[PDB]
Amino acid sequence: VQPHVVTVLADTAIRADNLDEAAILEARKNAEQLLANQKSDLDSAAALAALAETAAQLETIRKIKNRAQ
Amino acid sequence: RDEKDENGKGRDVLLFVDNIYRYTLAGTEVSALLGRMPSAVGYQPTLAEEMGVLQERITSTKSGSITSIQAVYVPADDLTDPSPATTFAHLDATVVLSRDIASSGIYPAIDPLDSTSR
Repeated sequence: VQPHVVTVLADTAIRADNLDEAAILEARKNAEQLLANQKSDLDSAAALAALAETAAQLETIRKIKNRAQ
Repeated sequence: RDEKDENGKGRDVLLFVDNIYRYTLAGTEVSALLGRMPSAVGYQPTLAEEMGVLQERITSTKSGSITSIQAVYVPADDLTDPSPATTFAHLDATVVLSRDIASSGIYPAIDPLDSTSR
């Protein structure tokens, strides 16, 4: 603090409506954990299954292009 | 092959045939005018019999031996076509060439996943 400028630095800071903030920060923790879990699920489902399923079977058709039966 | 000499043994023979497929093609060209009915994709009904009649003569017996090399044409790059498919069973070693290897600048364009030998 000094007469022209005032600045206070804090490692962890939030509006202290109560003497504790764990009950408020737990909501953010739940949101972050849920977003991470859903993002992992979405990435896995969108990529791993789908791309492998598309790449599963393509050569049995390419090998028979010139067939006349 | 079956030639002997007085106090002289036999001789080994090498035989080279170029495009044995033209024999069956010429057989095809006259099948309809002889009065037959076509089969498969426009082929004559006696393809296998007249291939085997010729193929069973190119062989080595107790009296003399023959080593032969033949070139087989594959129409329209289709290994499933009846003529090469029928021909496949008359040989001991089969070498298969592929256009995909040839178009990449690799010579000789021999396919290593389709060439077998007894």
